[PDB]
Amino acid sequence: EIVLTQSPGTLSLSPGERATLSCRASQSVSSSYLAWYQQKPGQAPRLLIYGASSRATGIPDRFSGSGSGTDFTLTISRLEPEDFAVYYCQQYGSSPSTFGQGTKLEIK
Amino acid sequence: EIVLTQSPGTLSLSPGERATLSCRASQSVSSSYLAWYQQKPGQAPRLLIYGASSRATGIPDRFSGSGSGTDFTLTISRLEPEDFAVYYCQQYGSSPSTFGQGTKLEIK
Amino acid sequence: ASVYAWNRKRISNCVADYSVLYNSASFSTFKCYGVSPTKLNDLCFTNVYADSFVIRGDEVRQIAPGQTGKIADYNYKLPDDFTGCVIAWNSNNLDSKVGGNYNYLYRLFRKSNLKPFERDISTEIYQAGSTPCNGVEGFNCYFPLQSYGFQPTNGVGYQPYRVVVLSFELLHAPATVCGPKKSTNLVKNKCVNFNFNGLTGTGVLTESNKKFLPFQQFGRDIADTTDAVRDPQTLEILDITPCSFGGV
Amino acid sequence: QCVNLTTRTQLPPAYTNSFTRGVYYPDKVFRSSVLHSTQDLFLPFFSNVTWFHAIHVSGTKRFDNPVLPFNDGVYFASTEKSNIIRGWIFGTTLDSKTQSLLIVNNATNVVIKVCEFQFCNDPFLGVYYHMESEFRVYSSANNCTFEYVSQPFLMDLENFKNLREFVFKNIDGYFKIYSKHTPINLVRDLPQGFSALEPLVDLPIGINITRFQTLLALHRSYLAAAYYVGYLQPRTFLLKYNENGTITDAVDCALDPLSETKCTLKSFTVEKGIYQTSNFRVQPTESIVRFPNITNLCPFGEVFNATRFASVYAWNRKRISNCVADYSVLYNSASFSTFKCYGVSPTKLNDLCFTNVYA
Amino acid sequence: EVHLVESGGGLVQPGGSLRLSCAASGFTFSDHYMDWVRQAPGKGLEWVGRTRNKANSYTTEYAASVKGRFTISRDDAKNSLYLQMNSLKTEDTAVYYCARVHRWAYCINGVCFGAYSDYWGQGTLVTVS
Amino acid sequence: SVITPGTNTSNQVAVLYQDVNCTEVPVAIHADQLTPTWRVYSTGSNVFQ
Ligand SMILES: *[C@@H]1O[C@H](CO)[C@@H](O[C@@H]2O[C@H](CO)[C@@H](O[C@@H]3O[C@H](CO)[C@@H](O)[C@H](O)[C@@H]3O)[C@H](O)[C@H]2NC(C)=O)[C@H](O)[C@H]1NC(C)=O
Ligand SMILES: *[C@@H]1O[C@H](CO)[C@@H](O[C@@H]2O[C@H](CO)[C@@H](O)[C@H](O)[C@H]2NC(C)=O)[C@H](O)[C@H]1NC(C)=O
Ligand SMILES: *[C@@H]1O[C@H](CO)[C@@H](O[C@@H]2O[C@H](CO)[C@@H](O)[C@H](O)[C@H]2NC(C)=O)[C@H](O)[C@H]1NC(C)=O
Ligand SMILES: *[C@@H]1O[C@H](CO)[C@@H](O)[C@H](O)[C@H]1NC(C)=O
Ligand SMILES: *[C@@H]1O[C@H](CO)[C@@H](O)[C@H](O)[C@H]1NC(C)=O
Ligand SMILES: *[C@@H]1O[C@H](CO)[C@@H](O)[C@H](O)[C@H]1NC(C)=O
Ligand SMILES: *[C@@H]1O[C@H](CO)[C@@H](O)[C@H](O)[C@H]1NC(C)=O
Ligand SMILES: *[C@@H]1O[C@H](CO)[C@@H](O)[C@H](O)[C@H]1NC(C)=O
Ligand SMILES: *[C@@H]1O[C@H](CO)[C@@H](O)[C@H](O)[C@H]1NC(C)=O
Ligand SMILES: *[C@@H]1O[C@H](CO)[C@@H](O)[C@H](O)[C@H]1NC(C)=O
Repeated sequence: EIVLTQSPGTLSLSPGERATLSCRASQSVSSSYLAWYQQKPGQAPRLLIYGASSRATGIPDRFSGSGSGTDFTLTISRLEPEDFAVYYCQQYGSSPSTFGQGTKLEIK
Repeated sequence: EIVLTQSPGTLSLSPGERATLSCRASQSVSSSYLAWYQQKPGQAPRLLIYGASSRATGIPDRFSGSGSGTDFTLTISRLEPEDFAVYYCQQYGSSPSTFGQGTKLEIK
Repeated sequence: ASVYAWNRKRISNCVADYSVLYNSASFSTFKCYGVSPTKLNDLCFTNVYADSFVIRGDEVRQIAPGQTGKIADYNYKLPDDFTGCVIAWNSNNLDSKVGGNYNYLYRLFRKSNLKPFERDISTEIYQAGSTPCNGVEGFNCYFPLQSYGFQPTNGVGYQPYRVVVLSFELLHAPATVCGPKKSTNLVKNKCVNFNFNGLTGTGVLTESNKKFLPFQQFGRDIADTTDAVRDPQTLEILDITPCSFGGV
Repeated sequence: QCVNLTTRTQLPPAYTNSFTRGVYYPDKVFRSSVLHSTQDLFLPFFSNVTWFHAIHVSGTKRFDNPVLPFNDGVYFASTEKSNIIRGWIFGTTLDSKTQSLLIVNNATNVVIKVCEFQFCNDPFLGVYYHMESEFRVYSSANNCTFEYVSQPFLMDLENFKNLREFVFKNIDGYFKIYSKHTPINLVRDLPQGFSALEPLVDLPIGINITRFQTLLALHRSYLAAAYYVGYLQPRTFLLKYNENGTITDAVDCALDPLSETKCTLKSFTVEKGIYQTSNFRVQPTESIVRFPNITNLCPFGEVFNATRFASVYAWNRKRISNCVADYSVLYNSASFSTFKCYGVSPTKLNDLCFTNVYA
Repeated sequence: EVHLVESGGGLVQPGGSLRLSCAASGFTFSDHYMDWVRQAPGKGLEWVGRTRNKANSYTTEYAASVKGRFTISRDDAKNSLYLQMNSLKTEDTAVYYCARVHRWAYCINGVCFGAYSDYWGQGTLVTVS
Repeated sequence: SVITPGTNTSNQVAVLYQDVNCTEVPVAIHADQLTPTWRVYSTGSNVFQ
């Protein structure tokens, strides 16, 4: 099974500046099949990035993810007060799909 | 003369969901030269789609039209309360230009 | 169908008119081998097969005789003595849906190259390393098929390119399918420009007493000129002699 | 549904002589009163072909039908009187891993299927008289990509046997079958004579064929004939077309010096005197390759993934030596939009060795 | 647009049985593949099961920890998605999301190409004690 | 080189291998790779140098 490790687990930044998010895999996933999700506490997660570099529909250029192999990086810029959520990585290239433990992002 | 028949006549939907709009021509218009317009009650119509697939300037990706031959379809995504208008289709490839009877759209 | 399992379709008993094809689409690549595109009308074809698949924009060059590549080695190979035309055009509109379309595959790994006109639909695991994985994916072993993942926002090199490859043989068998040229009357025992099933020449034809096998339409006594032809409309056999002869 | 048969531990088959058989039409073009020299895959004249009984009693009659190789063409000859041979299977492993080709001839038509059959160890097409045929050749058929039906290749025989000859070729993804139907009388082995094999069908199967077997229909409490098999080889044949357009005489240029002289003179009758003959007697069968003791791979990946190349006005030249120029690993790294070679072919780029290489 | 509305939640004793349903509207519910993903309270998301369409004849795959104890099914006529709750332990308490896989994913043999989740439902908090 | 009478007369022929030695005829013509019909003319009782 592919084990996804997200680091660091706790993020608390003010609006406006730069924060980075990382998901590390135990083994090399097939063809960069990684996803990116955000979960505001009262509602289910929504798709952000598919294929670890492509944006979903309705998603603006602000939501940026990157990486290949075993190291991947999700980068959020220009944070807005509505951005508070927990962020997850899901692998789907190799069955079964597995989620990470998540990173909690708080807006000051 | 090219006769444009729009169906259905009246649309009454809430914000958020999907509504479809159809303009049907009596004969095959030349090279898909169909236009799409919105006339809010007290202000003049503005261009939305030219060539039945291309977006006008200032028009977002929300306004989505498609079709070829005699069957054409305009699809709205994420209706917002300000989207209340009557929609019109116009043929301009073959003279004379002719408008349809219009479709009534109201936001709940 | 995907390029690893290309679909082969037999076309026969119709009129191969490509004049209707300009309005349908414009072909980015249309290059013929062993036949000229300008002379594609005044010929008749014995057996026609259509090979169809979907590839990318940076991959159309590999569909050619005497060409290398991962598709040329592992997916689809053309023979060196290939007589046919390769038709290709951009299809970013229909095939590439929003969010990506992953219904088209290509064989990334295989043990060796392919002989021409050979497909491989086996999905067994490629043993890249020395250790045998024996039915599981991991290190030193991979699934041979990989997904293209066409997205409308990709560049031209990654845009979908629908390819139809026509394979046909010239003037060795009865011709079921050919082009738009209208047949005319037959003038026997006269020097006239003739066109029998795509065979063009200048000469005078007489009636012949030869007998043709059902799989034979063109005959040669001395293999440098066609002595006799079977007329496509009337099944009589007419032997063609040179127009000017007698040696004055 | 398949059930095993207790094998006879592969009793060694005898060999028989093929007195100039297996000549087929190389082209579909009418030729009359001409001597045409063709170089195709022909059965060698006076060659050794191994022969198996369709039913052999050795002990309780227990027959044999071993899986035989398909080495650049197989000449299949049969001398039967009760339609005991119904068809053949073709494939590499004859399992569900790889695609396989199936031919079954029942009383009405031909069944040609290219599927992923799971053939059992002992195929059969059992038939009880009532005649009703039960299929026992494939357990399951999946991923079927071809289908073809026509008039039966083998005709019904329900006294004297009728000689049936079949030549199978798999070139350029096309399966070519040549056949000729000639009755036989009081000859156990292959008769001496000439029979030109007319073309039958050209199947665009597009698969890989390495092994083949013979499908024997049997009515017996499993719970007379014999078939002749031979392998084609690359040979040069001098074919003589008659005035009616049929091949009535042929010469193998590798058989004897008289045939070598006939092939060099392009005539079936030679005159008295001396003649110098060009080579037609020897053909290579094995191939050897000798490359230097080089183990490490080239840094093509290291060059190609470089974060910064030099500008075009000052281009970087790098000497590559003492490694292995394998570009097969470069497929996964990137797709080259332009890749054309000058003075060398890309297909022949593998089987060459380079003196000095600069990038 | 797309609406996955769920039902059947509640409080149940361990070792009991229970039935879930997800109703769907506004999209071709027959075409898409589908997933179950669960979220334990205060813990991360966990995938449960995946189901297929008519092209694979409702082929079902499960996680290692839920094999043999759960049964997923679907009927596209009334657009109802089902999961069957059996042999419950205390680790089964979570909120259950039935999410929508992208339509254009393809599955060949075992490997799956592009099968990502696209839309999610609100879910119900099932409690076992 | 093949010395022969006419085909109308007979079909039995004889061969001369130019500028070789009779002990080196099988080595020169590679009689192991040839057909057994060609091995009759490789060596035998009728050897003339
Ligand atoms: C092409 O051939 C492959 C096999 O190489 C076919 O895959 C197989 O599909 C069948 C039918 O779905 C599977 O059988 C099923 O097995 C499961 C248990 O594993 C059983 O619960 C079902 O009732 C059914 O019997 C078979 O396992 C599967 N083999 C695999 C996974 O490789 C494939 O369907 C063929 N494709 C076509 C076009 O028919
Ligand atoms: C056709 O099938 C044969 C049998 O599978 C293939 O030959 C094998 O090729 C592999 C890879 O080179 C070797 O490791 C095996 O030893 C070969 N076996 C035999 C019997 O030679 C052959 O490569 C296939 N042909 C094509 C065009 O793929
Ligand atoms: C011989 O085999 C062929 C193919 O298996 C049979 O042809 C089919 O038979 C079925 C009945 O079992 C019909 O439903 C199909 O329409 C037939 N297809 C064609 C193309 O004819 C044929 O019936 C078999 N003959 C005998 C005597 O068993
Ligand atoms: C071909 O069609 C023409 C026009 O109908 C007819 O006169 C001629 O007899 C036909 N030839 C055949 C049927 O061989
Ligand atoms: C038939 O042979 C196969 C292959 O060895 C074997 O697995 C099977 O058990 C045998 N069945 C019987 C009934 O002998
Ligand atoms: C066939 O085999 C026999 C026995 O080995 C041999 O004498 C004969 O020359 C062979 N014929 C060939 C190879 O044509
Ligand atoms: C050729 O055909 C004629 C028909 O008149 C026949 O008499 C003759 O025997 C045939 N010759 C051969 C060699 O078949
Ligand atoms: C490039 O590939 C080489 C292997 O050929 C590897 O050692 C190196 O780390 C790679 N560099 C980058 C930037 O990927
Ligand atoms: C040899 O030639 C004569 C005429 O010159 C002819 O009668 C005879 O049949 C010929 N024999 C052979 C075997 O060709
Ligand atoms: C051929 O070999 C024999 C072997 O002793 C030798 O005596 C003779 O001189 C050789 N002939 C030539 C021409 O070398």
